[PDB]
Amino acid sequence: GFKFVLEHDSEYQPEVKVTSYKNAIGTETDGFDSGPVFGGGTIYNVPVSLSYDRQKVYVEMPKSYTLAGDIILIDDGTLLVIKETQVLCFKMSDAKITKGYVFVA
Amino acid sequence: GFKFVLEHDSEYQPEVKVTSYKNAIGTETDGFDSGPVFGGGTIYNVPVSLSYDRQKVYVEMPKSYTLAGDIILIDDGTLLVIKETQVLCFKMSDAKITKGYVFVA
Amino acid sequence: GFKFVLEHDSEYQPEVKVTSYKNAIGTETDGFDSGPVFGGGTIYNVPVSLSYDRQKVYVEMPKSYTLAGDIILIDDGTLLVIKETQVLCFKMSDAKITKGYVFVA
Amino acid sequence: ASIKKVYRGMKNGAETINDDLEAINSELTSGGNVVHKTGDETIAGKKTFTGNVEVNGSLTLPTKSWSGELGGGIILSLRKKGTTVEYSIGGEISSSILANSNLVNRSVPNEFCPRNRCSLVGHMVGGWNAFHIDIPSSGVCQWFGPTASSGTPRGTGTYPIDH
Amino acid sequence: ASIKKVYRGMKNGAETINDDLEAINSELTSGGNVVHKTGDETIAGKKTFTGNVEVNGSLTLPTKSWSGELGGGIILSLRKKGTTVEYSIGGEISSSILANSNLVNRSVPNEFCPRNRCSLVGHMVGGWNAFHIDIPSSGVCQWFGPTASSGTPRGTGTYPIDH
Amino acid sequence: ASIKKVYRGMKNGAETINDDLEAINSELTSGGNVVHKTGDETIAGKKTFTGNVEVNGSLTLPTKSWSGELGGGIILSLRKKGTTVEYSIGGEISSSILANSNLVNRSVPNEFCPRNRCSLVGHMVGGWNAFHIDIPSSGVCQWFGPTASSGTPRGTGTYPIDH
Amino acid sequence: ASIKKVYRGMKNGAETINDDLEAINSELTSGGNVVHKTGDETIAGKKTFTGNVEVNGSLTLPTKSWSGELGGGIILSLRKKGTTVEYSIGGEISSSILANSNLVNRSVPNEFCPRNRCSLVGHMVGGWNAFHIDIPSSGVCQWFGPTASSGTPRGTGTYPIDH
Amino acid sequence: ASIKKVYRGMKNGAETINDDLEAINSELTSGGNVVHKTGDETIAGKKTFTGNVEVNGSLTLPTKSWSGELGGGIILSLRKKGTTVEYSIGGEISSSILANSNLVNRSVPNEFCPRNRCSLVGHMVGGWNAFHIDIPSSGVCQWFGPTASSGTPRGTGTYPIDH
Amino acid sequence: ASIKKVYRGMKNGAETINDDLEAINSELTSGGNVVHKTGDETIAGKKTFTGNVEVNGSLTLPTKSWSGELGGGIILSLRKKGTTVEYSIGGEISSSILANSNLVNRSVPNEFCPRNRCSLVGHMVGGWNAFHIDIPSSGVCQWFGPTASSGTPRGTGTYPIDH
Amino acid sequence: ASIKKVYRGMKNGAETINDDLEAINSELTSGGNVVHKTGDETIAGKKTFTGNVEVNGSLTLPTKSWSGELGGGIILSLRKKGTTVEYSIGGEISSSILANSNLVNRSVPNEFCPRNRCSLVGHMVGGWNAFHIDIPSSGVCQWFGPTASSGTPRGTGTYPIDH
Amino acid sequence: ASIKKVYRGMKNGAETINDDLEAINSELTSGGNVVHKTGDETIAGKKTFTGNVEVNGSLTLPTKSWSGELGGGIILSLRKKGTTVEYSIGGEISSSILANSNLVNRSVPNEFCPRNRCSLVGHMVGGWNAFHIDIPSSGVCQWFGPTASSGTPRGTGTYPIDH
Amino acid sequence: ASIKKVYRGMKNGAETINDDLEAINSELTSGGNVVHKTGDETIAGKKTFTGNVEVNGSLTLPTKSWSGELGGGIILSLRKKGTTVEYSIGGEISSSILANSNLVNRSVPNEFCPRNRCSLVGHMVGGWNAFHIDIPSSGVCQWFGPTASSGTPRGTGTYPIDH
Ligand SMILES: [Br-]
Ligand SMILES: [Br-]
Ligand SMILES: [Br-]
Ligand SMILES: [Br-]
Ligand SMILES: [Br-]
Ligand SMILES: [Br-]
Ligand SMILES: [Br-]
Ligand SMILES: [Br-]
Ligand SMILES: [Br-]
Ligand SMILES: [Br-]
Repeated sequence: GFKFVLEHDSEYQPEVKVTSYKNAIGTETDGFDSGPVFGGGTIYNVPVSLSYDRQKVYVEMPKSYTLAGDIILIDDGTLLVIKETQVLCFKMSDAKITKGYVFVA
Repeated sequence: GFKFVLEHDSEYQPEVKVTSYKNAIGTETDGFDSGPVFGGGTIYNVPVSLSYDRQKVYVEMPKSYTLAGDIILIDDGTLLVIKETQVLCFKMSDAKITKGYVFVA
Repeated sequence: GFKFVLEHDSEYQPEVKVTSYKNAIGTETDGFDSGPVFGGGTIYNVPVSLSYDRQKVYVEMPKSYTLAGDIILIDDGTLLVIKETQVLCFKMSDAKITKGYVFVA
Repeated sequence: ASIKKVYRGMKNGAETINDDLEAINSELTSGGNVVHKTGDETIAGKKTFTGNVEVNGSLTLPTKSWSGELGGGIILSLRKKGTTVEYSIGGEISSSILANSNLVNRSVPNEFCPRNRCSLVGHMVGGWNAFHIDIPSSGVCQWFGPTASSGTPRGTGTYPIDH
Repeated sequence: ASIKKVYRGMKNGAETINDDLEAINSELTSGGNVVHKTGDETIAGKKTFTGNVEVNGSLTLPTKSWSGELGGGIILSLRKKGTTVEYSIGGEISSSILANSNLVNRSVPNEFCPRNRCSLVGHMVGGWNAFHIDIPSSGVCQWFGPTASSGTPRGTGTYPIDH
Repeated sequence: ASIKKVYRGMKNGAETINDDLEAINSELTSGGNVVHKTGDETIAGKKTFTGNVEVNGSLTLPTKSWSGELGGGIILSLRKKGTTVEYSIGGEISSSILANSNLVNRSVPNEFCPRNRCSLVGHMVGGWNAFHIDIPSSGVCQWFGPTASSGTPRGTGTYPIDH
Repeated sequence: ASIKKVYRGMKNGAETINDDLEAINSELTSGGNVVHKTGDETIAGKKTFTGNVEVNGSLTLPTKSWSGELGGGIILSLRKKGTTVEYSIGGEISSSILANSNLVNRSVPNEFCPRNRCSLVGHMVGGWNAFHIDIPSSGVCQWFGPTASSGTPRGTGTYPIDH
Repeated sequence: ASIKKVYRGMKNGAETINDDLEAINSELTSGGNVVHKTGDETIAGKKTFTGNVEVNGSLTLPTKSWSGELGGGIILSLRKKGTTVEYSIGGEISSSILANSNLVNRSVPNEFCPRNRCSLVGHMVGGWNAFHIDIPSSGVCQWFGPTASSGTPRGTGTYPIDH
Repeated sequence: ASIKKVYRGMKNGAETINDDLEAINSELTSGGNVVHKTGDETIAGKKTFTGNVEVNGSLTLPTKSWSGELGGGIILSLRKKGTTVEYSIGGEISSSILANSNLVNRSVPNEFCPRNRCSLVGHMVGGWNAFHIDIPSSGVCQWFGPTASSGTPRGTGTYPIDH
Repeated sequence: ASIKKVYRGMKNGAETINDDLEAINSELTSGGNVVHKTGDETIAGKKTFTGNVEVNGSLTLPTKSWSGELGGGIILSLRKKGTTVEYSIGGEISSSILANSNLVNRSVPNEFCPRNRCSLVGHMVGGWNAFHIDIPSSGVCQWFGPTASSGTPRGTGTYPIDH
Repeated sequence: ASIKKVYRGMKNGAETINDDLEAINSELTSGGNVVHKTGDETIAGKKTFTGNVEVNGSLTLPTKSWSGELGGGIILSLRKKGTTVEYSIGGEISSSILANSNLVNRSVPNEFCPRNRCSLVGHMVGGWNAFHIDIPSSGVCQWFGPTASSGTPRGTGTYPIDH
Repeated sequence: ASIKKVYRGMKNGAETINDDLEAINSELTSGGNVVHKTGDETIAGKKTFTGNVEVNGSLTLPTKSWSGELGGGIILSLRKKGTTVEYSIGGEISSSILANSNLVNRSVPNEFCPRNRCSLVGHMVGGWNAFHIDIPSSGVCQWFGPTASSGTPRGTGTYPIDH
């Protein structure tokens, strides 16, 4: 989204880095290695504004980056939002994401 | 302030990270552990623009973050500005802050 | 420039930090140690917007930082753009720059 | 490891690659047809070591035991460990054993028989007397002491065999 | 090998597949928990070889030595190599050793003691005299020559042990 | 195994990944620098087994033989298997051998010489007579029976060597 | 000590912090796994003191006693305190004790046996006569005085043991 | 450690926690009622060590010395170290000491007296003569040599005491 | 323990207080400069115990051994255990040793030398003869028997040392 | 030293120049590949000193010892220090050693063998008798005294070696 | 070298860099704590050379001399050069020196005493007579020729020492 | 090292500083007038080592050899290694050599002559006969055996020289 929440296991304020890319492995329309650039297209560093509560990171991004699709939690410090060929990647250092969702006021 | 100066012991350009928070330990209005969130409220990562001279960091922040209260130097790589319950925290990486003050143009 | 291209040797997305400064070692108008500040003047951290392709970093900086000079490649992970007393410095961590040029659309 | 095919246009490509990499990686720690630096494992085929081999635990080879009265009361107990036979002479001379005679009560079984004639030196309890028993490749042992009709024969040692 | 997860929508899929393939492939030449056809390696667990094993270099087993005067001036030097004890009888009879008596200065330590009684055959220098010393499981060695008060006992051989 | 690089923007990505997984997987069954639980393989380097090793087939070590008439008609036949020398005393005393004399017709070669003296116990056919031959480090053997001018010396056993 | 977690947004913070500081502080005077400068405490593990240790009270070590008649009426009383055996020779020579003979009525038990032969010097009441009794590692004591058939043997001292 | 109370609504709350944390932390390095891995410390109470204790420096126990003429010119010098008395026989026989007589010039102090009778073996300079002096529980030493009127008595050793 | 400062306006107050309490609490179970009621620990400084100390395991002190022929064929074997030297007289008189003479082959090293002259009582095998050897602080041992040219000297005991 | 590049337009020029000067300067006092006038250092390569070298402390060279009975009871103890072998002749002639005969119990190992034949002069205790033992390059020592069957051989000296 | 700091905004930048460069470069030719390929230098610390060292000039070691008359007119002159003592026997037998007797006029000082007994072989002028003098570790030299009362003793050689 | 001047207002300042730093730094690894911890280097000047020096490889000193027949068929072979001369007496007495006579066929050259008279002890093959040859500072050797006309003189050792 614009404002996305990441729940985590740290008692601190882990750094979060957001990336945007198209056609990553298994997101291609016509299956594996069917896209124009194997492995994914241009990776864009998403500018973020970070805010912290106990075990919660509030990630603010420009509106153009809003993408609600499938919220996929990867067993390490990574959450993905996948909408067909498009991916919004959230990478957390020094902690593990336990839950992720668009900020509901 | 908007433009703040951190004097330091390094011969280099130490990274500075600024945070904004309310109700931290000992800043609560009605004494210790009297606030709504023990330990402090939401921690906001302050966007900064850094500039360097010999043993001097010029920290440019948005005007909303201007808070001149009491300048507290902690015997390590941290300087605080405290105005009642509100704190503006300066954390230096790889050097010690020796003096901190608002910039006079 | 405003949009600069750094080619590199990494198979990944290396972090790039940009700095601007005047009167560095050997950029002084009247030769070595002829300037007002010896090591160089104030070091300004240039804000960047980074996007990546295989072995290519696209560096987007404010237009005010545009500089066309001699593009100097340093043995390590560094590239400079020197025009007289003025230098724009590209520092890549965990990779080496192999080529540098202003982005042609 | 059993792996699945990876091809252009396939569905669940990432999951297939991951499962294939984990299947292969598992065999680098245990199982499969690979010999590991840990765990109990059975290994088949002629393994030729061209360098030095060190064993800190036990080294177990194929073992077989046999015991029998050769003749005249003399008992021979054998244990084959690889190409070596461990012997122990026992019993008590209970009848007349002629000098240079074949001990005809029991022969040494073929699996314990040497390629060449072996002379097993022994001693008689209570004095300075020695003897020897020859085990030829037939296993029909021969007594090479003098004509004897009493005494306690003893002796522990080894002799070589082959396979 | 240490490999990273491969999943749908990961940035750096091509690079993670490459780096996982490389980490796995490295363990096929050296390192990890796999036994290789080159280099010095440490291997744990019960390795059972069902075929023929050939060693062209050395084969080193666990070794321990002991030497002591059993009694009467008789010295026994032992070296344990696996399940075999190599012995060497030495010394000089310096006092009266009665026929069939126990040698009571020093007992053979437990780690060098056989399961069953072992008869070590020896010879006295300068004549045709033979004796034997029994090593029972207790380690209290017994002299099976006649009563003797002088001479040079000698004898090199082996006896079996177990573990 | 021989694998090709996988990278962002490559042509024939799926085919390369598949052929890399297959090349690696092949080495988990046979070939390469990996030791397998099947097939005849040659293994190099110091392999240290910290556990129990069992061999069900044959265990072949480096072997060397030597035979020679030490002196006086006495023949000594040796076989070195690793650090053990299997001996067999043979021949017939054909001349006068003085007590405690050196047997000077042939010396035991250096590769069969022990660290310390080894006393090889033997028996003379036909009676109760024993003797011993010492093998010193020099290999110049020494007879420790009394003066003898006839007889058939016999004895089979082992003595240790080192490397 | 058992302490409760302190965390941001905590339910009853000050109470928790205070009670955690008190639980920790209590263990700085008595209890817990800490050794204190007061009170009776049981301590486990290899404590190595690299400096000087002084003991003003008593130093109690495990002790074990044994007493027995070695032979010929000679009594040996022992007390093991650590690696030292305190001995006392007593009794009265009640039968003929031959010079250099073994005292065969009772052996010194293994736990009281030295690594090497210990010569316990004694004196015979009423004259200038001394003797010694050897305790070998087997515990079969030996009389090293001349042939004696009477007298009162005495002597108090120590000999070393090990573990 | 001396710590201040921490309560909700407190003034200088953080500074109090910090002082309290530091007071406690100081006692984990030196001082207080805790035994440390550094510095000279005095420790009270029954300290029971259930494991092995090693001392690399000195182990000082309660010591007391005494020396006196027992009688007849015989001097006994003692040093009590824990439960052991180190003795030294000295002097010169200056008068007639009857066989089996009590030495009545001075008694051994009660603090150096054994529970049971101790026989201290000695030698006379210049010949083969030995004697012994018994120290009974009373401290009135007894001479167990024959009647003597001259000579140099010597002997160093130990006897046990208790507390 | 290593703890972080707790102060007014600090960002992670509750987390720092928690981590500081846990770091301190950890040192109440293991590690740090504190002596615990469990585990192997090395302790430095003069530890004075004013009460009763009990050791249920072993008490190991600094040990050093020496053995040398003092002269005339007399061997003295020493083992220093703290402030006590355990001695054993051995050898055989191989030359004329004059009465009251210094034993000039080898001196007892300084670390094994007593403060005052010690008299080590011994006995000669096969008769009633006793002697003594004095160890002066110089280590030049002196024979206090009569002139002797043969015999087997023996004797086990202790003498005191200091540091 | 590890120094960073200094170049036109560099950020941190003054600071890189300073840190480079300090890194180089540090190696002028300790560390690096430079030999200093202080501290313990390890130096490799052929160092040829064309002037005079003085050593005020110790000069330690590669050392190796060996001792063995050559034959007849004659013991030769060797210590190789650089290109010199320090020898000490010991033992006692225990059997007939013929004039000009080889000593066939043990040869001098190759590492202690001279290039050319060395004649080691010795003396026999108790009279005016001298002998010499030759060490040829083979290490089979030769006795150059007359036929001897008793006596105490002695002699300390040196002979040269090379490498 | 002593160098000045180079820093951002510094006054006399180029002069400081140049002067620093020169101060450092001077130490690469002479002075400082660096060892050079020219000039007389004093070097401290344990210098370990792992390669070949060649010295074309002189190699001076710590030297110390002593000369004295051992007894009976025999003079021993010694010079210690490192771990070797160069000796020269001189004098004239001026009194009766008994066979195997101690030379009691002067002992060899401790710094010249060997670890073990050294046998210094010498010759008497005018005939075929040899002797030896033993230097034990005590320095009390012993004469091992026969009883002698006249003659000129000579002999030059070396014996080893250690530190 | 060869460095360029750095000065205010110069062109190519950064490249000059860089080249100067690199030239200096190169001399801290190899070349220049500095002694390194690697490589073959030639060093001049009086190097005084005040600490301990250790050499693991060879220590080569200036060597010179000479051999010649002194007279009467007596050959002296010498090798000077620093301040020590290694000698070997050889040859065969082929003419009458008078007692105390000068050996006039060849003189020891000046470079091999000692500061003081050296007595080289030798032995005559086949018996107990010893002699000595003196090397005075002139090199005109002297025979100090009796008048001799036959025999094989032998003896290896060393004598000192100086510079
Ligand atoms: Br794309
Ligand atoms: Br709040
Ligand atoms: Br400027
Ligand atoms: Br017989
Ligand atoms: Br031997
Ligand atoms: Br036969
Ligand atoms: Br023993
Ligand atoms: Br007596
Ligand atoms: Br002596
Ligand atoms: Br010695």
